[PDB]
Amino acid sequence: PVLVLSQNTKRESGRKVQSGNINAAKTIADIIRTCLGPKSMMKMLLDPMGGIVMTNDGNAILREIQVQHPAAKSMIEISRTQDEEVGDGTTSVIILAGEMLSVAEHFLEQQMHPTVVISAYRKALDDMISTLKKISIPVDISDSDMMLNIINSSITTKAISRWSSLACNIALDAVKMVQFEENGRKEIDIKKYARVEKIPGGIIEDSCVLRGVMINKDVTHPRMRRYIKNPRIVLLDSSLEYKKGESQTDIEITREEDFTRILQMEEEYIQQLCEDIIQLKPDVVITEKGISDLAQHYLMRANITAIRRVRKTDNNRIARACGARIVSRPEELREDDVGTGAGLLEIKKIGDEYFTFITDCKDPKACTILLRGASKEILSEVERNLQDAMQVCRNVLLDPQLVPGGGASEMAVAHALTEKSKAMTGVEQWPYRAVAQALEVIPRTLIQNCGASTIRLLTSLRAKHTQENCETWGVNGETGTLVDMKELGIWEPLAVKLQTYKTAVETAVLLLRIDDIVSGHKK
Amino acid sequence: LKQMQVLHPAARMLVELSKAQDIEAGDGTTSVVIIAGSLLDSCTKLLQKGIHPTIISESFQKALEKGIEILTDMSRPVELSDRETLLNSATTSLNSKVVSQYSSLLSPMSVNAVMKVIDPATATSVDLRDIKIVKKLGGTIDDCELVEGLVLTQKVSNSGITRVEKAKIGLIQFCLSAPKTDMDNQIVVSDYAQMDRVLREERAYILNLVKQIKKTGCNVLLIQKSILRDALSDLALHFLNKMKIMVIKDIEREDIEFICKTIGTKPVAHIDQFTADMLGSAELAEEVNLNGSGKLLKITGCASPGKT
Amino acid sequence: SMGTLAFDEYGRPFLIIKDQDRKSRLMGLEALKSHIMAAKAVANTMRTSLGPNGLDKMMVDKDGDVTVTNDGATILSMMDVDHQIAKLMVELSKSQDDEIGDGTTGVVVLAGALLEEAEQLLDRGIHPIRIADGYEQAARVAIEHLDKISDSVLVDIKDTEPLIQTAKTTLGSKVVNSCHRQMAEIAVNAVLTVADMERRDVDFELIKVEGKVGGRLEDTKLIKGVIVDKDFSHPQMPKKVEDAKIAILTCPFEPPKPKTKHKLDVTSVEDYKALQKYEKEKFEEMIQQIKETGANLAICQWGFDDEANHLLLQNNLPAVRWVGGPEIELIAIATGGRIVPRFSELTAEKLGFAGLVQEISFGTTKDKMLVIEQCKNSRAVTIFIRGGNKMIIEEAKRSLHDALCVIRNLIRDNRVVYGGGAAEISCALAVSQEADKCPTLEQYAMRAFADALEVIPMALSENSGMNPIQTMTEVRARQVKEMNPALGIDCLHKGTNDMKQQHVIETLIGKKQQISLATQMVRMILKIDDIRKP
Amino acid sequence: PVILLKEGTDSSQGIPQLVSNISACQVIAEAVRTTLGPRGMDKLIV
Amino acid sequence: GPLSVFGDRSTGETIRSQNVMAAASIANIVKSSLGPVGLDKMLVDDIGDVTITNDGATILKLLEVEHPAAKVLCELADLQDKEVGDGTTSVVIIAAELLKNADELVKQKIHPTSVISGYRLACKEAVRYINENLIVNTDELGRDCLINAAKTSMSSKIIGINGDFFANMVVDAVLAIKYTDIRGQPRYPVNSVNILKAHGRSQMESMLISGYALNCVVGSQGMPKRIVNAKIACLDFSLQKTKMKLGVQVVITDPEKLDQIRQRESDITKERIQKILATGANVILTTGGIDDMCLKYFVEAGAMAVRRVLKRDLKRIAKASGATILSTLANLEGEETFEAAMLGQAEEVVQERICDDELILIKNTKARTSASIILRGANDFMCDEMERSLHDALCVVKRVLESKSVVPGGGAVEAALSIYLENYATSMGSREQLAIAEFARSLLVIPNTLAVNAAQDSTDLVAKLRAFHNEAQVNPERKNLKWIGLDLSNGKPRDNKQAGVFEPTIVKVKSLKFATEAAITILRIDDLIKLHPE
Ligand SMILES: Nc1ncnc2c1ncn2[C@@H]1O[C@H](COP(=O)(O)OP(=O)(O)O)[C@@H](O)[C@H]1O
Ligand SMILES: Nc1ncnc2c1ncn2[C@@H]1O[C@H](COP(=O)(O)OP(=O)(O)O)[C@@H](O)[C@H]1O
Ligand SMILES: Nc1ncnc2c1ncn2[C@@H]1O[C@H](COP(=O)(O)OP(=O)(O)O)[C@@H](O)[C@H]1O
Ligand SMILES: [Mg+2]
Ligand SMILES: [Mg+2]
Ligand SMILES: [Mg+2]
Ligand SMILES: [Mg+2]
Repeated sequence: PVLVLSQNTKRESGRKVQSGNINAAKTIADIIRTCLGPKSMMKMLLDPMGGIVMTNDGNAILREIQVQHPAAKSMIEISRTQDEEVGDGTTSVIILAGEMLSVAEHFLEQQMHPTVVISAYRKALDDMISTLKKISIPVDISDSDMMLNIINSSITTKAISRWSSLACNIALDAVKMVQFEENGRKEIDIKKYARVEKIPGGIIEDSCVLRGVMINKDVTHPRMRRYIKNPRIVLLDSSLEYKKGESQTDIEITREEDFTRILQMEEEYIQQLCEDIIQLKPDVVITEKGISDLAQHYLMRANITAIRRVRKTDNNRIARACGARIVSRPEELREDDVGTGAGLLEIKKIGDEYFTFITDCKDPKACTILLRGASKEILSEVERNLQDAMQVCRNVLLDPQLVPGGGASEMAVAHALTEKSKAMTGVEQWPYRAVAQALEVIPRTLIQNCGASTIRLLTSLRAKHTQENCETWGVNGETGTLVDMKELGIWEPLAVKLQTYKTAVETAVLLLRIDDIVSGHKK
Repeated sequence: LKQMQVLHPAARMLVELSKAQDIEAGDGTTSVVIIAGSLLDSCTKLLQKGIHPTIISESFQKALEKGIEILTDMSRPVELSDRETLLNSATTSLNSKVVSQYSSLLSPMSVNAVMKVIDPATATSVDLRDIKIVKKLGGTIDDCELVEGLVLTQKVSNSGITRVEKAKIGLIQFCLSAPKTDMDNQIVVSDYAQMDRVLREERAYILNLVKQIKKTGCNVLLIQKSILRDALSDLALHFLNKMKIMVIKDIEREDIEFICKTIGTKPVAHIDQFTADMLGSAELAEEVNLNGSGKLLKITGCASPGKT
Repeated sequence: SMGTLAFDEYGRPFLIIKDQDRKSRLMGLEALKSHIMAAKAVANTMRTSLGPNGLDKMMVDKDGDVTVTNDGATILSMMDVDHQIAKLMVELSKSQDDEIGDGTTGVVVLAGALLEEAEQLLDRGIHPIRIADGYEQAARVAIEHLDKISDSVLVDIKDTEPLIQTAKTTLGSKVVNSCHRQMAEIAVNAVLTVADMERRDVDFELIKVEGKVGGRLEDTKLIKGVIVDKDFSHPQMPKKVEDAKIAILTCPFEPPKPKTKHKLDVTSVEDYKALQKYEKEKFEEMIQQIKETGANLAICQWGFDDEANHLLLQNNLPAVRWVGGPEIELIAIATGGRIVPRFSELTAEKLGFAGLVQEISFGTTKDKMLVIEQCKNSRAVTIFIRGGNKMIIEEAKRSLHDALCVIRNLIRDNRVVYGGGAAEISCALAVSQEADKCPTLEQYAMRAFADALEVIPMALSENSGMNPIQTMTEVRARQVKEMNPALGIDCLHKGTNDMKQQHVIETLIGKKQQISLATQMVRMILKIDDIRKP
Repeated sequence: PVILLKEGTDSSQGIPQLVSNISACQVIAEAVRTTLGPRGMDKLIV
Repeated sequence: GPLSVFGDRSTGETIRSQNVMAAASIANIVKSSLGPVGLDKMLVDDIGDVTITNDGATILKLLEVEHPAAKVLCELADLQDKEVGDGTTSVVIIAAELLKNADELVKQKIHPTSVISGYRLACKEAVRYINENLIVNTDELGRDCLINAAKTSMSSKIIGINGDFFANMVVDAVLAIKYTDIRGQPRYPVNSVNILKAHGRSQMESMLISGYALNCVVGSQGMPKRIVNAKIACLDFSLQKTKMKLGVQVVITDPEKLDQIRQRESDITKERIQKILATGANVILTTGGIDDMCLKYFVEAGAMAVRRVLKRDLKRIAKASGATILSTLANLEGEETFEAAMLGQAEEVVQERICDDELILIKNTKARTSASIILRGANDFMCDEMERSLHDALCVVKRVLESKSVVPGGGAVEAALSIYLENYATSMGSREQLAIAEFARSLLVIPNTLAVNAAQDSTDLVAKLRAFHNEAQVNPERKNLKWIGLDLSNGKPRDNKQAGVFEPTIVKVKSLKFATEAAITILRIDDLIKLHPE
């Protein structure tokens, strides 16, 4: 056999490849098309680990499904991108990208070149950005009511919508506490310092955000207190045990007293560490590494409560919450490194497990959202929805501009692009106007998932958006009627919708540039 | 013939024949095989006529002696001063190869190299190990070059010192690292002070070494390759760089005689014998880049460029 | 060696020929050299079976039967060849045997030699068609030189010594040279008895070559008449009949029977008795008709039954039954009788005459044969071959076939060239001279043709133990010096090199056919430059 | 879910298909080229 | 047969056609990715790993090629990418077309040596003609020349329409990393611009960092993440609890020493860190690790420590900020110190959150200007293709700034060379003449491919181009027509020097030289022996 490329190297090319990519993308779109809006339905995904994921989140769904077509791979990747960047719009992006590729299929069948289509798409994207920024409105982020409405307009499309007020307040409190500035750098890190702990049982209405943190831990010794009302807290990265040296420290004994002297020396070392700790007069000591029983003895003699092996992330949150500074050498321990600011340390039994609360903090720059509910799956969905809520709150606090929902923004932008296209005289006017009408898919899908007549409602809406001050008009995903968003209250973050449009248009551009698939070749 | 894994015994013998021709002359390895094959193909019909292989062999020996006589009579003497004759011989040898459009470039180089590595008045042969060939991808065959100095593929260890003018070069067959006896050696610590003392005395040992190196005027340092011991510790590299000395380690124990023959260096195996008379003076030592296709260390110019 | 090796400049399947991956192909000079290698192998196999001192080959068939022979055509027919050029060489030998009946080994050796010389010419770069054309030129020169140096022999029935010498030359190389002159004499007498001198035709169907294990090779003889592998129908009939008046019949001595579908209906005791009497009277009438014609012997082709057999015995009419059509025809031709299809048509003029009809035994065997001989002017004849084993009997049969074919070729054209390689040496000399006078590039091809013609004398010398080159050069030099194209190889070491004196004689048509066939097949082989096969 | 044609349908389309047709024709020609003319040769097929 | 090699053997036109077929396969893979209208390819690595690309070198690296004559062209694309950074597709296409036409000549029985001589002559004269007639000085053209060269390189990439902005970024970056060294020659060391990828915001949102961008983060969450008057310490050693080396053992025989020895194991590193921090270092980058014990010292000092930084990133930050990478805190006095002169400086060092990750930005370094680029797209596929395209653009701008000559694009150079060489072939021999004509004709595969990809009438367009260039070469008053090439958005020739379609001369020159070398190497093959593996 005289081949040039290895067998298993299969090469497709041309309009078959183009149509295949577009069909794979629009299939990814049809998978989650119904998961958009307030009247969506849940999907039960089965993990390879025997798990279950009951969700409405586009990125959760697409991340749990597996594909082999590279266009579908790219669509799943852009859903991941939207989730990582803004944490919302994970299904709006998929649907818009699918519709853009769908409308590009026309021009590709009609002998237009993909580069022409792409240049038109990029023109349209810039003009979309312009139109969104013109129709956006500002926000007074000090207005907790405005912020709660922003968060409700984002979680109404999720399961927690029944506990909307609770979840909104939880997310707002968590983000406002995680807001932190040091050396002129503002930081809302709701991934390291807003923690969600799901404890099955109880009821969701008792879920709360703590003014402090919570870990699943107990005292090292039951003689230690489990309730302290003004704890001075010390955090350590070092083991309070006697460990070996880094070198070959081998000893050689010939005298009798030397063995006992060595063991007593170990004990004295632990005593000296514990005294270096006691000198700061703490109430609680929390370690990422072990704590020997002799160290426990000395701390208890000092009336200190110890928690043995905490995670680095939990320790960092305890630091931010109680105002402490993690240390690694109790000899280097300072009052500035001691943690004052926690208002109560409690260690209580939730079910048959012991949980440590460091709550009642003042100015805690970290938090723990304690979720309670029927099951790990329900609580996983509540946690994902709360991630959405907190990420939306964060996007707003960073860029306080808002845009109207219910497809109002899509219709306003489509109208503006159609109006700008009348000055266009080249051949790109057609793909340009096509992406403009391809933005209409969001209200179309909303109407479909509400169960109303897309033709009639979308026609009335496209007509409403030809009037002057009607860029706020959209549709209810709950009744199937056109309303003013100024009256309904569904306002999305400009950052979210910008990222959505950009990701959609660029995904379309990528899949349009793609041709001539090749496969088989092994790295 | 060596690359096609011939299996018949006679064909193997022809392979060995071509190798022997490559040894004795290095040119004619195809003509010799063709001549052998043809003589045997004629022996075929001779055998058929009914002549004995011994008679064929003796008559072939006769024809060989007469043919050597004939070729010598045809021949004309040559003076090694006849550079045009040498150029024409080289061009003829190259006409058969893919590099024949480049003969105008590679024949004068093939004549210069040999005329640079032999005493033309006394030489009766040539050792082509005096001619080093360095294959580097990139460029074209029109970029082949004849370097009178030294070329190395080993990389320079210093950052910032790539070029050296008026270069004094030293070969180091000893290791610039913490002392290590050839016997089992340990350093037993029993007090905390001995630890600080150990680190400090190691620093001082290395610094004394690099200072004895600097004191000679050496600015280029070729370190032999050393398994069983670190030939160039990071401390030594730090000190050499601070002292502005280019360092090329991992030199191979087979390139040593070549490097010495080239740049007049003398290999030093004990720091006590590392002096100025054991160095080599080169007008330049540079790490040259080849259009992003790699790097080469070129030691060009030499006060003792010895037949290499 | 592959039909198609691309699979496409775009990665898509390239299927042009069916099973192209399992198929092979050889093109060009390598195909030519493969052909030459195969032909040289065949020719070097055959050259040791050439001449008086040539040795035989022992062929074993699919079912394990053994055949010892020196005949090149029989060897190459029994040979299980797979190579197509070797198949062409088998066809070449078969063609020489068909046209001539001798030379079947010379043709193969000569063709192999021509291809072996073409090998060097192709190495020097000559076009194979130019080689073939030079071979045609040299072959024409050699054929005319044979016509030039040929001699003529008398093909009369008075002095048969030249024909006996020709047949002895033919049989010198065969195992039957122990009875050299006896075999030659009987081949000559056979063809001259059965040969149309005016027509110049010899029908070999009139020569029955029969072999029977037993006896000695010296017992082989020519019967001027017929021999049959049958006996008299009744064991009490006499085993000898002298001055036999023979009735040859193709009617079974049985009650008549229509060929058409017939049903004879018996409807009464009178009908049954009439049928009975009809059968009786039919048998009696058959025997009475044969007797009234005057015959002393009957020979039927279709066997008969108990009543007819006993009536023949009672009426003193020895009879043979179940005689085959061909031997019935030969018996008619030999005895001068006419074949009769029914008894009513039998007359004293349609009878044949044989002065002796005898049943012959073969020792402790139970096998009997019938000899019919002493006819007046038998235009048919039989060669009865005896010997100690079926292998030497079959070899004797084919050797005598060679001798008969040679006498046939003399009757067709009496011109004779002298053998022992002398004709080949003379033709090589003539071709060399004309190549010297030829100024075109075919000079080389003609020199090659001469060097190939010189392979037959070399092969004879080698098989005779002489040094090929030495012997051939001395006899060539003698031929050019003293003009005598009858100077050749003393294979039998009679001292003289003169083949005209040793009476080593070939047929001019034989040598000419050798040269022509070898050249034509070498041409068709050099014209091939591409082989395809699964 | 359901394919238009029967599984195993091989469709070659476009400029590559045309160039491949031309190349196959070149092969067929090569198979007979050397038989042309007074200096032409014969082919042996089995 | 006769040759007993244990392998397959191709010989003659068979292997020549095979070599050309392989080269054609490789070129047909990439032809569709040539020019502003070329399109990208997916490549799946047998596991679902996806790669989008238009870069021919990338494509041929990712492919698994089996034929050696095709491996040659893959290596050709790799070599073009190493020595130039652009032209990796054009060089392969041209090499394959030269191979095609040269094999056509060899089929017509022009000797391959003659084809090779003619190709070498045509390559030399094409290089000379370019250097003499088709170059424009970037000094005569200004900075818009660099912008146009970058935009020309970016056409055919996924940063095409955004070229208006990406070209500004590339030019600013290359001018930022411009540095002059000893010999006073200006050097533009690309690969010192850092390129980071972060899916997220649109392409237009990609950032040019005046300074440096590090794919690293601080070592401890208690450390600050912004520092303004950054004093930077670049260390090539690890900051960990000190362990005695291999040839040093602690053997205690007095228990009273164990405590002090164990404490020294940490106090050594503590002392080194205190020495570093005493000079004012608030930012400490390390190629090695930093134990938690040490990170706590940095935290308490209010410093920013970074561990496991890459050696090349550290070298660049040091060169850019004015720092000295230290492998050890050791001076020529046998002590351990850290001088404030070994520090570097920067107007800011921050940990910035890009998408869902974080990196470090070192902004406004003194003692040199540096440049980093954070590419922002929709997913990793886009980001990788943008990285490759940006590397191409950076290499192109580097070549334009090093050699101040550019040539027009759109097949202008190839059309001019086709005309000039088909006129020049008339002077050199008769068969080398045909070889030079075929070289000229081969050069036209570039505008042909551009038009084919643009879906335009390649025949008409290239004929118009050649007509323009012939008018330019025969009428001295219209020499400005040299600058005419294809406008692939309209299917009409155009003055590409005024349109801004520029290529560095080195691109075309090296393309021609390398393609010629590859064609000669492949054409020199007349046999192939493929040994059966063991
Ligand atoms: N009450 C509502 N009526 C109509 N549309 C709504 C309502 N609430 C949200 N939407 C719209 O639904 C979309 C969000 O749906 P969702 O399922 O959260 O998808 P994603 O967040 O992945 O885009 C936005 O267009 C938003 O404006
Ligand atoms: N007595 C003889 N002396 C010399 N040569 C002979 C003699 N008998 C036969 N030959 C030669 O041997 C050759 C081969 O003859 P033979 O083997 O009988 O049949 P074929 O010609 O088929 O091989 C003839 O060319 C003839 O010249
Ligand atoms: N704007 C343009 N108009 C016409 N031709 C162009 C333009 N930009 C680039 N080209 C041509 O595209 C060809 C190849 O470009 P590309 O495939 O991107 O890079 P390369 O082939 O050099 O790897 C070059 O011949 C170039 O002249
Ligand atoms: Mg949402
Ligand atoms: Mg030679
Ligand atoms: Mg005979
Ligand atoms: Mg390019």
